[PDB]
Amino acid sequence: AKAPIRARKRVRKQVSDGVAHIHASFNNTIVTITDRQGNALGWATAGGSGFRGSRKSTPFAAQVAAERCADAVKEYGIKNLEVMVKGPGPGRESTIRALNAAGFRITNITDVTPIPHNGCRPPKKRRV
Amino acid sequence: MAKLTKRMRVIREKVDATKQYDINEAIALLKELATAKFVESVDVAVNLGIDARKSDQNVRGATVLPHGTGRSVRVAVFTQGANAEAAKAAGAELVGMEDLADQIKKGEMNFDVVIASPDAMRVVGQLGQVLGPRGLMPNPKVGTVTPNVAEAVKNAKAGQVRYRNDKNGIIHTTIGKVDFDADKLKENLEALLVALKKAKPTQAKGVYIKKVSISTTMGAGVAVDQAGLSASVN
RNA sequence: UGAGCCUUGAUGUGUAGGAUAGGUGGGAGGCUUUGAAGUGUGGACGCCAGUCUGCAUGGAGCCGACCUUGAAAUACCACC
Repeated sequence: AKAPIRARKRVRKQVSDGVAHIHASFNNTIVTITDRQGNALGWATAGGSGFRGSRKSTPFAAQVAAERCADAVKEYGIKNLEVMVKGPGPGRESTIRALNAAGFRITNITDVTPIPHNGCRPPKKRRV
Repeated sequence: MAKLTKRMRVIREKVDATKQYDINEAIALLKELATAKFVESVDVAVNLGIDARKSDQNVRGATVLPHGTGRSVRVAVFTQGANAEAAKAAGAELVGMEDLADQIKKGEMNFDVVIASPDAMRVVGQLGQVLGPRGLMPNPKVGTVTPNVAEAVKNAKAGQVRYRNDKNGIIHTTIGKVDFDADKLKENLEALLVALKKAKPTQAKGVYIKKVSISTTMGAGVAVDQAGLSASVN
């Protein structure tokens, strides 16, 4: 043994593959990478990037949530994603564009918003 | 107690256990596990009941043994303050500090004492180095140094050894040759056991000697029972 | 399932170098079962050229000190 390297030569898992789940919400966007069985490995957000409701709800805040979430899972040795998205928010493709641009390989993008057979009475915003 | 490595293997069919003998059979055995063509210098390894990890609380000093050690009496002195020529004339082969560091690490490695003055010790270990820390060099920290270099070399040419330990229970010191009889060997051991007791630190035990062993140059070690008035194996 | 002391196997922090100077202290080219050296190559270590380690292998053979990384050395023993 020599003295150790200046930047790591090695990484403790190499599971290769996962799913980026995005909840692009009406006030925010939340990005979490999870292993293929849905146990979450790391996450990051719009709102934690110095933004309130009024700015965290934008595709630009969401774009940054994707980068902090790509960094969140770096040690689990994932690089391959597919993508799942829910919620009315605009964090749905600018997020993905910056997700892929933070060193991951996307292959599929699929919606997982639950839609009803009529269902129950909706929540109200602006008394609508 | 013999060790096997890739780097010298001739010992494996000459010794066959990590075992302790009375000294009257240990030196009989050491003559088989001798690996050089020339008759080799022999060492004790003296393991101690000392609990010190601080240099000042470890054993430190030197002594003169009644009989020879097979050592050359080429003697080296690190100095930039003390009497260089009076040291060389007292029977030292080599004197300097920038390139003595190279001179000691060539030809025959059989020094009785490589001395420093405390005038030079800065560049021997701390800011400068002259061999790297290893037993062959005068210790950067403990009293193994004197500004009376011309005395220290005249002691060294008498077949004097050097003893100290640091974080581990080890004083290694040359004690004879492998041709020795066990009384000559025991009598240099008894001379050194006086000299570790006279230069004993407060943090050493009552049962001051843990184990003693005897070891030839290219060849292996085997262990002895002897530590006389301080043996744990009694 | 947590921790130490110690013995041992692996491993060595003063950085780099072709590479692997923990300490302490001694010391140097060696066979009769085996092989290091060194080449090749798996392992380990890591800097990408190598060593450490095992095997193919030499087994009348071979690694230091010159040279070199560096403030400074480097067969190879023993101890912790």
